Formats: sequence, C-alpha cells, structure tokens
Amino acid sequence: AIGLVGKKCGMTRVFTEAGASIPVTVVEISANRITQVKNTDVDGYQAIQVTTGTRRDSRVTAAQKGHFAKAGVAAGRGVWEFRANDSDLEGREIGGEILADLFEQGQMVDVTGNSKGKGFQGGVKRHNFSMQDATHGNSVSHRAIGSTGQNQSPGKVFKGKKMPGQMGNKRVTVQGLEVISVDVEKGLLVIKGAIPGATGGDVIVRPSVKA
Amino acid sequence: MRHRKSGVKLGRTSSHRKAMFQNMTNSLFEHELIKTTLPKAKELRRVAEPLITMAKEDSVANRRLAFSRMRSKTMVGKLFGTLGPRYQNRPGGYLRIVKCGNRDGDNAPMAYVELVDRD
Amino acid sequence: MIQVESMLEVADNSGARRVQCIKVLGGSHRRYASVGDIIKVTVKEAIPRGRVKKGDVMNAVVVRTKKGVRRPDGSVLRFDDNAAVLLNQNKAPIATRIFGPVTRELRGDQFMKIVSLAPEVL
Amino acid sequence: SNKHLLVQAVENAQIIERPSFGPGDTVVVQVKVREGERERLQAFEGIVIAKRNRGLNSAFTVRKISSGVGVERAFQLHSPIIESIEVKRRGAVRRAKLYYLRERSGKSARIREKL
Amino acid sequence: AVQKSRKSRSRRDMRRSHHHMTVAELSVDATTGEKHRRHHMTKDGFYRGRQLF
RNA sequence: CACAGGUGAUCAGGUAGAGAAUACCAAGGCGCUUGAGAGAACUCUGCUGAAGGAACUAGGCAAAAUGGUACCGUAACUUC
RNA sequence: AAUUCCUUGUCAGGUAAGUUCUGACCUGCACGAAUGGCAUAAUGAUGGCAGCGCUGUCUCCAGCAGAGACUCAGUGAAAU
RNA sequence: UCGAUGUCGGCUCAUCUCAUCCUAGGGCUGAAGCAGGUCCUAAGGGUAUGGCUGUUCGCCAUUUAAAGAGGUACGCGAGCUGGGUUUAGAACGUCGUGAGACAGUUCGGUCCCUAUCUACCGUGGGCGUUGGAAAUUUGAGAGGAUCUGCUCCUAGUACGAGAGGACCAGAGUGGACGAACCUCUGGUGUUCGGGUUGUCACGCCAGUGGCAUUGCCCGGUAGCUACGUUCGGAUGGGAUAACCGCUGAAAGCAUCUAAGCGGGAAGCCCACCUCAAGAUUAGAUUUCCCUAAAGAGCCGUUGAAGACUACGACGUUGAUAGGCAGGGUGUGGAAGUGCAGCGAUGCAUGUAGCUAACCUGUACUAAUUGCUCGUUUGGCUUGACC
Repeated sequence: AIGLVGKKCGMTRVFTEAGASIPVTVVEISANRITQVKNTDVDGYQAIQVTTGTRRDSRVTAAQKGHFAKAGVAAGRGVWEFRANDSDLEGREIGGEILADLFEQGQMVDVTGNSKGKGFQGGVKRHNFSMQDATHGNSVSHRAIGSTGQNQSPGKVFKGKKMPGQMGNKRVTVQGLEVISVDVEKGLLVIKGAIPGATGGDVIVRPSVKA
Repeated sequence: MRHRKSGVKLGRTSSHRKAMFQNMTNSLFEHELIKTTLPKAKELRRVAEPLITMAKEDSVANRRLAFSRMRSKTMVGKLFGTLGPRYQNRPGGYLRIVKCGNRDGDNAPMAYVELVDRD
Repeated sequence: MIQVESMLEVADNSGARRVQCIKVLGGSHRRYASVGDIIKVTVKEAIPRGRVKKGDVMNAVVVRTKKGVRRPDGSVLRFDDNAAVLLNQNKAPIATRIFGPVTRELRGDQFMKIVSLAPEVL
Repeated sequence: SNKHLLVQAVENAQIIERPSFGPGDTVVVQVKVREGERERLQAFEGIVIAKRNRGLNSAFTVRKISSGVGVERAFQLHSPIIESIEVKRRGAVRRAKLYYLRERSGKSARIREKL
Repeated sequence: AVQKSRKSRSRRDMRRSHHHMTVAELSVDATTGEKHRRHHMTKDGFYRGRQLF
C-alpha cells in the first residue's frame, strides 16, 4: 500500500486500435528516495518516508539537511509518508529508490492531489444551491442563500449548514483510476482519468483501496 | 477567479486604459524618465518594450505599426531614430523601475520608470 | 438533448408530422433523451386520414438530435433537426418507411427495423 | 508545443499521416465501422467547415446534406476510426470556419473552387 | 440590524487589539550613507549605487 | 447641502439624416472636489450563450423580438 | 353573467391533462329596459383566454465587462 | 404578547419523528408460481414533472422502485415573492329611506432596516503544549458518503390444467445524486485576428486611430465552465432487530432459555473519503541549535494560492516575474510594390502580416547576504540505571 509522489503534467488522450479515445493525465515521476523507515518498535506504526524532486541548499534548512544526510539522499522539494505494513517494508530500506515500476499496466490506483482553488464561493457554486427567480419581482436575492433555519425553535443555525466560504484548494482523492502506461526510464506514468489539481501540482499515486 | 489571466484593470474601461498606457508610453519615450504609480509602471513594460523591440528593425510597415499603436508621429520618429538603434543588441529589459515611496495626495505606491542606457 | 415540451420532426411514414415530447422515460427525474431513448409524445400535426391522429399520446424513439451523439473516439455527430420515430404500445416501430439518416445507436434488437429501413445509418 | 514535454512524448507517438486540407474543400473520409463481427469502411463526403489544429487533438468537422437533412461530423484527425482522407475538390474561402453554411441550402451553399 | 446593548469599553478595546501601525523596513545606502526605505531609492535619487537625476 | 429634481424666452455651425431625432464633430465649454490597489462571495448595470423554447410564473413580469423607404399584397366586420 | 350561493352546475370546443376561457342550456340564491336593456364599427398604457414569432422566464445556470463590496491612505455618519 | 410576537400560498434553504411510501430482513396467508394482503423489525439513503385554480388541497395527464404521514411560530418575508385575505378608487347582485354594509363578487392598489450579541459558514492573529527549531506523523474524535431501475443468464427451468412464470447465484448497462477535471464535445473568451456602417482626426493620397453597447458583424488562444470527460456509493468484518433455531431443565413430557451453543437487516460499530493533539490527557519520530545560534519574520520578484490573510515558489551560489528568443495556437492572405481592369475590384510577391493569458529557453530589467525577533544547555521530587 506504498505509493509514489509525482507531478501532474497535464492531460492528453491515448487512442486504442479499436478507435476509442482514452482521456489520460501524465504524471512526471522523479525517483522517490527513501529518507526514513518507520516501524512498530521505534515509531509505533509502519511507514516509508520518501523525498522527491530537488531543493537548493539555501532553501534546505540545517535540520532538514541533517535528516536527508542521515539517509544519504539528496534533498527533494518535499517529504511524504506512506502507511505501510510488514509486507510493504520488505525490501525498502533507507536510501533506496522507488520508481514508476511500483505500478503495472492495467492496475487500479487512487490519486490524491490538491484541488484547484476557487477561493471564496457562494452557495450556488459551492453546494449546488438553486438560484432564485431572475425576474418576477425578486429584489436582490438571485444568488442568495435563502432560509438558514426555522423559527424560535430551534432558534439557531445548525452545525454543518451549507454556506459560502472557501472552495477548492483541498485534498481530494480520486479512486479507481487505471494505469494506462508506465515508463521508468522516462519517469512517466499515464493514468486514465482526471486527477485533482492543476498541472505542476504534487500528486500522490497509491494502489487502489477498493480493488 | 483569475487563474493565469494577464493584464490589468486599474479601475478603468478597456479603451481608457489603452489610451492611458499609450499616453504613458509616449511620455516615457519623450522624457526617458517618468514618475508613476507602481502597478502602472509594471504594466507599462508590457506595452512599451514591444514597441522598442519592433523599432529594432526600421521599415515602413514597422513604423506604421508603431504609429497605429502610439499615434504620435514625433515619438514614432524618435522610437525608430534613437531608441531602436540604442537598444538594437539588448535582449529586452529596456525599462528599469525604481520604487520611490508613496504619493502625498492618496498614499499610492510610486515608482520611477527609466529607459535603460541614459535617461 | 430532448426534454418535455420539445418539438420533434417525424422520421417515418406513420402520418404524424410533428410531435411534442411530454415525457422522457426511464428514471424518476430523468431530464434528457438522446438518440435511442424512448419518450412519450403527443402528435401535434398529422397528415389527413393517416394511421396516427392529431392529439394522440404514444411512444417514440429519438433517432436524431441537434445536440449530437458522441462516439468512442471523441467525435460528435450532429443533425439539423430533432427527429423521432413512433412506436407501438410495446415500443416497436410502426413504420414501413424511414426518412432521413439515423445513427448506429439504434443497433440492438427493438430498433433493428428502423436501422434496416433508414436510407443511411451513421 | 502548447504542452508539457512529457505530454508531447506521449502525444507524438500516436500521430498518423494524412493529406493536408483547408476549410472549404470537399473531402471523403473513410470511416471504420464494426457491423458486429465485420469491419468495413463507410465514406463520409462533404465540405470541411471548420478545423482545429491541436497536434494529436486536431479535429475537423465535415458537413453534408444526406437525404434532405444536414449532418455534421466532428472527426478527430488522429483517431484510427479515420482510415483515410481524400480531398476531392479544393475550395476558395475567406475565413477559417464556414458556420454560415448551416443556414444555406442549395444554390447559396456552394463554395468557389480553388484552381 | 442594531445592538441590543451598548458595547462595554473592554470589548471595544479587545476588538482594537489588532489595530497596529505599519513600520517600514529601512536600510543605509552604500554610496550616500543615507537611510531609506528598503528596495526604494533615497530621497535624493540613489538606489543600489546608481543615480537617477 | 457646492443636492442626479424644478425653472419662462432668445441664438441655432458641419457631415450624414425628414428632422430642433440620432451619431460623430466646430466655435465655445468641460472631465461633474476623495484617490490608490485588488480583481473573492454577494448586489447593481450590461454583453454572449450548447440543446430545449413559457416546461417559469398569479400572470411571458422581465427580457428577447419587430422596427426604414419604395413597390406588390392585405381577411372577418363596418357607422362606409 | 363585473349579477349564480349551491358551484369546479350541465353539455359542447379547445389541452396529454383546462376551478380560467369560448359556445350553449335555463334550475335568474339574487338580470331586465334612461340608478336604462340588448348589441355595436372605431378607439383604449382597460379585464379574461388562446396562438405565431421570440427568447436566460425556466431545465440549469456558465463565461465575460463596468460600478460597489474587499485592502491601503484621507475624511467620517446612522438607528439602537 | 395590544409603548405591534407581520396573515395564506409559492420560492429558497432546511431539520427532526416513525404511526414506513420504496428499497432491506421476517411470521402468517383464503402463500402453487408471478403478483399480492396483513402484521412484526427497520429512519441508511431515496421519495416526479406538468394542466387547472392565489391556493394549501383536490381532480386530471404522463411517469416512477416509490411519488410516505407528520413536527419544527400550521419551519423559513431583518432570506425573496405578494397572486388570496385585510385600508383608501370603482362597479354588480343583495340589504338599507339614507349615510353605508356583505367569511358575496369584480377591476386596481408603496413589502424598510449598512448585523452589535448568540448561532452558523469560512479564514486569520495570540498564547500554550516543562529549552528552542525544521519537518514528518499516530488518531481520541468529528464530518461526508449510504439510493435505485432495466437487460441478459440460470431458465421458459422450479411451479402450474393452462395463462403465466421464479427464489437463490452470475454478467452487463442506465437514472438520480456527488466529486474532481478540461484531453475530447461545446459555451464564454470587452489588451487575439479579420470584415464592415456613420463621423472626426492624423497635412494630403495611401495607411491608420478616436467615438458610436466591444458601434455592429464573423471567428477565436489561455483561463473559467456543463450540457463535456473520468471516478464514487464498499456485497467485507464485528455485534445485533424481528424472526428461525440446537441441546436443555424448571414442569419424567414438551419447550429457542433459565445454564450453554448457533443463524439473522439498506439499520448499529468498523471498513471508504476528509478533517483531526486547544485530545490543556496539548501525544510520537527524525534531524538541527544554543556568549542573539538553529531558525522565523519584515522586505522584494511573485503563483491555476488568495477578499485581507494564510499557503506555495524564488531573491544574483537566480528562471521568481516582466521582457526577449524560438515554437505552438488563432485569424486568414498585412503594408509596400507590381500586374490585369475605365473602374469598383481581382491576382502575385507570400498562408502573408499580426497574434492575450500557452510551451521551451534565456539574466536584458527587477528580485541589496539588509534589519528585526528568536540565545547562552532548559526548575523540583522520586525511581531504575550509571
């Protein structure tokens, strides 16, 4: 259940011989360098910590530089953890490499990403509220929230009431996407589907939990 | 949202903003140093520098393009007679912006726009 | 995309010339019918002394739309009209002649005579 | 070209060769058809009214009047369903999209030939 | 639409606990030795060892 | 109130235009005494909108639409 | 029925479906002849009903432009 | 409650109950099958669109798995409407001599409030978390989500006189709902490209610009976006409801129960997704640093991040932004010149010219090793080790 961190490069299509277009997105996959192995004895849980990408030394702090030098890996742009188990931690030792061959063609994966940020949005866009009458005497409440509760009883707005607020720029997982192709030498993962975020954003690809 | 969008609004209509930046480009080509608002100074590069790039090569069509976008015949003559030659071998960056504090009347952040290589 | 209160041309010889969608069938809040979808219609203008009379309520299948139909390669195929073919009480065609083209979305079992009678199948 | 270099590497391996054509000309497209268990080609002939040039995402929409009713198909250029394209007659047009031809029928829907 | 009681001076001042004047960053110009706003030219036209007038 | 209101008469340039309508200009006069940014929700005022086309609604409210000149042609009914 | 309570009377027409509308019946709660009766061309920013065209009215909202809202600087209210 | 608690209906947005409408599990049946009926369990989800009428309702049309019954100031007007009712005008019928009146009708008829507090949706600042710091995290807990049709197959089998027609297993494909996304199909695309009307200007021609809604019109990049694309709603685990038991006494029998052992639902608790140590019980791990350090911030260049913030990137040991260069895309054939033509115009030079936000590069301009904050080994007690 360990995965890998990549970069969304954008979407294209893959044509099949039968003449079907498959919408795909391409994930750039620099090698995921193992910076730490966590275990039941020392940490209480089993996980693999990896770094990917690159960071310049002026932007790597002394604490992080010591943490990377302990593993013997070059500092990446970020550090990510993957919940593992005894079978997952089999041959994964500190300083090792995770390449795109962790995934095979045709296999289901889950992709987690940071959604595209819409900023402050009203109920109509954020919660699919119905608009109110464009005409017919409606005064100034075309995109208004409408009623927010009841009368004297309960005399409050309930928690979790759908309202305006920030929308997007959140962690989103799309489940059950298919791996279309894998290229370790090119560092390239082609996945059927949409994959949260904008191109350039960090994405996490993990073997699917539904399967 | 404004994801990836370029350009400015500056509380004007589109035609007013086009006219104002044409005026500002002419004033900068004339005096070589102008004090302006800092957002205006940053947006002025995007309209003034391409004119220098185009005046790098002198032709009737290019002088007419400069005149269509500048509408100043003295400034078109100057742009093709002194500024094109001066910046002939400079890969962009013909303006430099120097921040110079805040305006008295409304506290607007201010900057100086200078033609590089004497101004 | 056909919805209730949409006029469709009639693409067969059943005597109706224009029908109006009064129901999109197959779902409790179903909004649109594309090609191959069964709708309830009223016939709004028919030819004199035809099989079908004006004001009749019956079944139809949409056979071409202006919105278009998508293909697996990503292409869209659009038509200049919205056109249906009238159906029996058992959703079988009551046509002996089909007018205009139809698409290969009618391939199957219950619209095979529509396909075989159409002058051309896209 | 407008894309990430990895998107370009995935896209360039799928380019198919095809003759050049402009909006305005009559073309015949040979379209692969699965009739069930059999593969045949069906010809779609008509006027190219619009193109979009997007590398592997290139598309062109062809219009014909077939048995009275107008049919447009927006073919994807590099889809294998496009078995072949032949340009039958080249047109002389003043624009890239001939959408005005959707409101033209007969004598007023005819494109001048390019010689 | 309006308060049912006047606000106490204590709560009025807790709401002002975030009011604060902005303090500018300053530097010394290498050539003239003069104090200036950081990344801004001096009052007499010097910025990063370069004249403007 | 240095207030988008009200306040009689007179003079009446150009090009289009029937025109004192309208558009753009002349002479003449102004930019309407807070600005600068940003470019969220929401409000107002606009522009465009796939497919459908009154299914909206108390009600086609609002919008959309029509719109000029010449010629042809024009029904019921009528006090002609 | 600008009049009818019962009442969405009945029957016909229009719609897929019509408490409204149109035609008719007469059982007129409770019409009726200058507090005029019944019609009536023309006219009406008059009431009801129905169509064509047209549409963001709606399915179902999207994008965009400007003015606010938001941030900064100056000024600086209100009801309670 | 009359020193004012705004009516009915609609719209928007809800929230709870179960006396359950569908879906789920059951007993009985005048349960052959298919369909039902009745009752028990069950509130997880779901639970139409129109015609008429101000309606709520109701009738009707057409659907649907179903079109639930209710509470919430007959939920919701400091959220919207204002058709009915309930001011002032007017008329009819009726009553009254009359002024007038009518849970009779008819046509018409101003809906205010910039939100202090609680609540709620988002987003920050402070301090704390037994020295400080950069990260990575466990999960006490919280939220989201929970729907369902049809086809095929088993099988025209079981069942049935026929007509008809399965359970239980399996495969597929939809509706409604939700999320992400923009490759495709389209929308928009007022700093992209053209065409064109009127007028004014650039001395004039030519070429261009201003203004007329972006003057109008035809296209259209990026971004945004749905009607487009992809994905999701688990067939699993545990404990159960009704119900069904096994063995078994009290009560020599019988008996699901008293001891003991089973089965069993869309329900419960997990599992999935998101949040989560202010979980003051403030947790863990790895590194770094302590006579101003490790770091953090200010500032600057900024970003598919964003109201301000915050968050992300970068600051010359540099591609952070702009420019520039090369591409791509869009428009569709620039100007000048020449040729044909009386001319409007056509043709060539040449798919030319121009091209926003796109892709890849590149120090040309702007990102100044400046300043501030943040120290100096981190109390005491006990225990094990040493």
